[PDB]
Amino acid sequence: SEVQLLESGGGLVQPGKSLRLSCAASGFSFSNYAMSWVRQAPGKGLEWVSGISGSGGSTNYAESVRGRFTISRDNSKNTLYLEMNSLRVEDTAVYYCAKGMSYYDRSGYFWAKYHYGMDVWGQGITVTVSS
Amino acid sequence: VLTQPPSASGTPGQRVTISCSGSSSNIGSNYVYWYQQIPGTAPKLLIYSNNQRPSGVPDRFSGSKSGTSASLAISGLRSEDEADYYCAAWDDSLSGNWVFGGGTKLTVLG
Amino acid sequence: DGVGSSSGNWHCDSQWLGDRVITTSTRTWALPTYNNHLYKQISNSTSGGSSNDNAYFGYSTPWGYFDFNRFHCHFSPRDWQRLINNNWGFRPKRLNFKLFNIQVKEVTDNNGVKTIANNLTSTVQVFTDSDYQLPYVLGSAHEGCLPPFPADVFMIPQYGYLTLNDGSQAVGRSSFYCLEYFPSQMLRTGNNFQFSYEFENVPFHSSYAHSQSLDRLMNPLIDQYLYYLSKTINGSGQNQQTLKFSVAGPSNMAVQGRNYIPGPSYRQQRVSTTVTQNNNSEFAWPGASSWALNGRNSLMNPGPAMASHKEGEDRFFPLSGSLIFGKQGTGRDNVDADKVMITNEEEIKTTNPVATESYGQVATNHQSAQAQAQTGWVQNQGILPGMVWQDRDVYLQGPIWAKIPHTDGNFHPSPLMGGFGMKHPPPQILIKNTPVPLNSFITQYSTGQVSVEIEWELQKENSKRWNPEIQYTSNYYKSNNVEFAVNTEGVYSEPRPIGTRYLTRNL
Amino acid sequence: FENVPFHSSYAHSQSLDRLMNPLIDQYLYYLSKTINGSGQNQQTLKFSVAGPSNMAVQGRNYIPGPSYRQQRVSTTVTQNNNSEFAWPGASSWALNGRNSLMNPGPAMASHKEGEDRFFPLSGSLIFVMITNEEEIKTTNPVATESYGQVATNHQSAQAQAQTGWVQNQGILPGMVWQDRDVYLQGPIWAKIPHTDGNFHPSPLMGGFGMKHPP
Amino acid sequence: GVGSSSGNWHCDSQWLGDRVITTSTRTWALPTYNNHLYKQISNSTSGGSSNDNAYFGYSTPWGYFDFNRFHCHFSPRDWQRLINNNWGFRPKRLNFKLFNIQVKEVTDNNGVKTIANNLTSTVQVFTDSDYQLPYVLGSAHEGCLPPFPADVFMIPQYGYLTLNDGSQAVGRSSFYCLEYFPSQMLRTGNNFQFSYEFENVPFHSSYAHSQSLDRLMNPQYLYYLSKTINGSGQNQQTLKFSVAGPSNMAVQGRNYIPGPSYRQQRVSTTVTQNNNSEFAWPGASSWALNGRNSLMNPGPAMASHKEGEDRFFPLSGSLIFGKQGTGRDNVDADKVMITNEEEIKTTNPVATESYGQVATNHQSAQAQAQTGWVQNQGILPGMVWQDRDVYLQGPIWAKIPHTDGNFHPSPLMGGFGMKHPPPQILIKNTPVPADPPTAFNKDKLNSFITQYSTGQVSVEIEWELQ
Repeated sequence: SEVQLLESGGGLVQPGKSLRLSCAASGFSFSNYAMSWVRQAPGKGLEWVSGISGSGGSTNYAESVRGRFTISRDNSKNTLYLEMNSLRVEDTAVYYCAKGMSYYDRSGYFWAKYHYGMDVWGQGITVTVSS
Repeated sequence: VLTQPPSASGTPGQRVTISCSGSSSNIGSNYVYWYQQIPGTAPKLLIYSNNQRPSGVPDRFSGSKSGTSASLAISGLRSEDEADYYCAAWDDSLSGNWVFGGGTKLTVLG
Repeated sequence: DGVGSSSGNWHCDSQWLGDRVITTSTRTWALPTYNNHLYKQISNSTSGGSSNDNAYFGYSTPWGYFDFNRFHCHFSPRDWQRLINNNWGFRPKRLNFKLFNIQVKEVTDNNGVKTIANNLTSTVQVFTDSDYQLPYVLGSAHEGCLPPFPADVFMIPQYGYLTLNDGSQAVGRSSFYCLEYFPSQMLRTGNNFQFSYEFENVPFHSSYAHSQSLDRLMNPLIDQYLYYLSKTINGSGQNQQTLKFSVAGPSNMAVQGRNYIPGPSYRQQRVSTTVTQNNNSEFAWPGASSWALNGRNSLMNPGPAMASHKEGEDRFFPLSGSLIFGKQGTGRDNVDADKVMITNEEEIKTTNPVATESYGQVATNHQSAQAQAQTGWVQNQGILPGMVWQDRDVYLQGPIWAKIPHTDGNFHPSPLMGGFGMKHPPPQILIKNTPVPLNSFITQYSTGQVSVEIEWELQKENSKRWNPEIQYTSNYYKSNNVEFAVNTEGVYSEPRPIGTRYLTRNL
Repeated sequence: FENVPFHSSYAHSQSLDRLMNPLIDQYLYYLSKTINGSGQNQQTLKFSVAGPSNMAVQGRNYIPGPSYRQQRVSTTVTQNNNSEFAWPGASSWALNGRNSLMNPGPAMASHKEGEDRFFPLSGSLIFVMITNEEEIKTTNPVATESYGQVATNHQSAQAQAQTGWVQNQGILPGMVWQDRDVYLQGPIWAKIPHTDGNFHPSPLMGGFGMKHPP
Repeated sequence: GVGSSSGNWHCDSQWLGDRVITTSTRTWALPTYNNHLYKQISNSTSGGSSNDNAYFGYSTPWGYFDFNRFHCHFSPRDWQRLINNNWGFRPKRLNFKLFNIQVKEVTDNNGVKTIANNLTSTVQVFTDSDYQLPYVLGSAHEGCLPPFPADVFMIPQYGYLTLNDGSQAVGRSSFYCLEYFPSQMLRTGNNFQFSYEFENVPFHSSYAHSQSLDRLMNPQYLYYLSKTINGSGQNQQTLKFSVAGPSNMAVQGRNYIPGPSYRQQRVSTTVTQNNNSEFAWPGASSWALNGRNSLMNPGPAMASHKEGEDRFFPLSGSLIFGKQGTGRDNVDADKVMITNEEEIKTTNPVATESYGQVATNHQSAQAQAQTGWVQNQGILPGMVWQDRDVYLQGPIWAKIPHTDGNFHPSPLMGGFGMKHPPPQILIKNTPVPADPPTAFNKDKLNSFITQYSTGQVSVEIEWELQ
């Protein structure tokens, strides 16, 4: 298992409060893959919240999390960051850090169709939003 | 969303098929990925780009897509092949989203 | 010379000595008889003549030609990496073309079964046009070139041209050419053909990216001695107009005087990669930038060299702005995005305006007490004194040279798809099978070897840059294949376009 | 006489946009299809090979010369507008507050193929005998036409792709042009003005430019 | 040696034949910049978070000599002898000298400082003749040799900019260490010199035309269209052709047309005439590069105003010099000097005027002939134009950027475009460390002796006259 993704910043947060999640990537060239965050609610199926391009220029978000969440990455530090604002009880889930399998670069363009497929995941960090 | 049967059942050594129905925007015009997840563990990629599969994945797992529906077939079913299966594809509509299916829990009887 | 004596050897390699590179490429070819040894008129009337913009008139010929215009003909992925990483410039010097190992096979089909035997007395006519008397078809980036991979056997493309037309009709000024009317060289199974060509002096292609931008040339530590108007009014209110000037300095860098300004622009529509961000209508032709000639609209493809997108943007590309290559296996009509390869010309962003942006703003009125100052956007700007610009980049897949058209005058003859403009490019090489017996002939084809050699002159990298440069590298990770190699079925594919611009220079 | 380029006295047997081989495909692709079909949310990107079937989308190495548009005049008077537009509708350049008519101006095609009657207002020399530059159409734009189209905005889900016409177009890298044909009644040489700089000193009424003429 | 002079004082201008050999000499003072240290600089370091003003670059301890301005080598009398008797001029040769180097160390105790000589200390100087460093001498910067010979000038700090995204630096951005260049080291008895050959440039025209482009006629066999209608009424369409002659000189045929134009907004010196709103940046003509907007200052050479109008000047379309003692911010109109380009009007369009009119449609029985204004015009075949005039306070040369192509490389602020201009002359004081500790430490030495140097510079340029 050469590729390795770690998540930190998980915790218990009261509703309305905002917390920040981080993922440390190693074992691959980070800026050449588009990362994404997928959340799994307890006893529920996987749900894709947001993805970011390798350069960081373009980001996508699920409608449920749009405008409250913001995804960013620091290519120099090989980190994927997910900042969540105006949290609610509906957000309690286990958040995963998923790496985009397709590899691309500056010669080409970022294609959301092709580059969001995720070959490897992360252990995930449980996030709880309760009063 | 991508629709999947809640559960699927099989006997060891018997072929089992899991399928997801989708709209034109997702399954119809985009590649479909298959993820196998066992509870308490991060998901694993079984099939990507409709029928392709990653290294380190057994030959029995086969996936295909026709029209707006994609089917994942398992042959030589084993006890270790019992888990939840998630169907995923890119969705062009509603601003562009990666969509996961509802999930299917395959149970190996006997 | 003899039936059982080979007329040439196999030469493929690339020896690099000093400031020059010599590339040698040998292939195997097959030339069928085209049009059953007939010259035949062609026009859209045969295809129905649907559009006025698509109207054409011309002739198809029995002749065939050899084409090595694309860069990958002469360079391996390793030789191209060795070129683009180590050099600021290159350009072709000499050319040598050999044609040998001629074999003429006669196809004998008797009662449905077919047997192929040698015809030892057949000839293959070949000539080159060194006076540039025939139409020059080698500059349109056409298919049918030598294969990238040395073990591929390629089919020779059929030579045909076009002349003046009105609709599908001809006109009194139209020209017709019979290539039989040139002197040619005939070749039996032991004969061979060769010629040498001398490229005319051209400027070195600039395989580098600027490490500075045109608006940032100034020393950021010192204030300019020039002045700029900072305030037109003292404060909000009536009769507050005033003239106040401030020193142009590093705190405000947009107003400082500059000696030079970015190159010309002709805007392209920008298409977003995410399909839901695009307009829900068909705008590929309607929203396209185009130019008109003799009452016919032609798309401005690729057009003037401009930056594809602004820095920090990876999801947008000009509608007709950059060259698009198909991946191998890709279909002729309406293929998906993954099959194609859209090149990026973001290297030239520092000196050129973005293709999808306006050049700037101009005042369209005189400001006065009665009327407020007004500006409007420049969608296209021609050459101005003081402009500088970068030419479009050259690709491993893309074309090498073009023929500068023959006209009273031109400006910056460099071709718009990239490469070296020449008023005397390498001459076309025309080859055909001699008809062997009148409409009834013998089913016949020929094959052999083609070796080509080009001497390239290099411009070395003198840079004093302290930190390490960006280089084209092969990524290291496990995969089912290695890039730029064959797969399990014997198919040699090129996964991505390789630009020439990695090293940097000052502006 | 100082060295001058040979005046061209020939007409092209080809056009700038037809230089291609009609029998062969390009290896370049273009964007053929932006929508799968009719209906809401039918957005897609599809590419096709540029080739003999559709010749206007192919890549090209060169583009036609510059244009400064002249108003069109029909030899049949009834088709012309019933107003006085010789000066009011003239294409002109302004110098030091004075407006000078652009006569003849940049060399362009006097009329499109098949439209013998129409001619540019000030675009032709008139000896009356009105000369027409029909030969230059292959590499030059028509005098009475826009040079082409450019996009005026960024298309998006909210806004459609908008173009706008190019009435005048200066020199661009990659342009080629033909000068104005000399006539038997026309001038021979002209004196190039003495200035810091000039571009293509050839005189606009036809003939040879010279810095030190007779 | 210590007590011997390394050079003499040469200031004069000898006019012989078709050349003017000018020699200037000044006294300079070179401090220590950034404490002998390199520092990344960016807009974030200076704040302001303005996208158009974003920059990323480096500041170096080196100083540099700039003698680009015309006044360094010409006196007001030498400039009068030049412009009255000559049509044109251009530089030919260059001779630079740096001599009489004196190093001064400053010892400090509490609030009283003692300034003494250090004979051992040396100054590092080198020129870049391969043009491998970023070239800042063409940005019309301050720090040039003063116009008056008795003045003593301070040498400005060297700095350069590189690629950026915001205040951040992209991968392509480069870093140059000037210490990685071979240089010469001068003590109190050492001098430095080098010679330079100006590449061939055209003579800068120094005359105003006595004729105008459109009036070149003598007061033709060509005809023009005089009348499109016979008179008032319906169906009056007609075609009439009159002789082009001295009676109407506007419609005659012409071989050449004026140069290109990019319109500047017009600003009146009387404030009541100007609009009562802030239009300095909003109303300004500009050009966009990579999402950043740069003001089009000065831009294409054009006449500042129509003849007979003296109260109007283009907004950005001229060089504005300050009078002696003028402040750095928000100074009134009497504190500055605005240059004018009236002389070039004969061949050039006015900066505040449209280039002309073009046909935007086809006329017909149902459609009138329409025109539209050309607010910017590129080059056309047959254009002629004058470049911008050189001023006694203005720059001399600029470095033509190294690019695939350019047109008419002559710089927009005036002067001679050159691919290999006079080389940059870089100079710094060699850092002299203070006492190091007696126990070894691997960290670089941050403690230095406060130091500066002073000396003489003489530059000699040979000017050719037409």
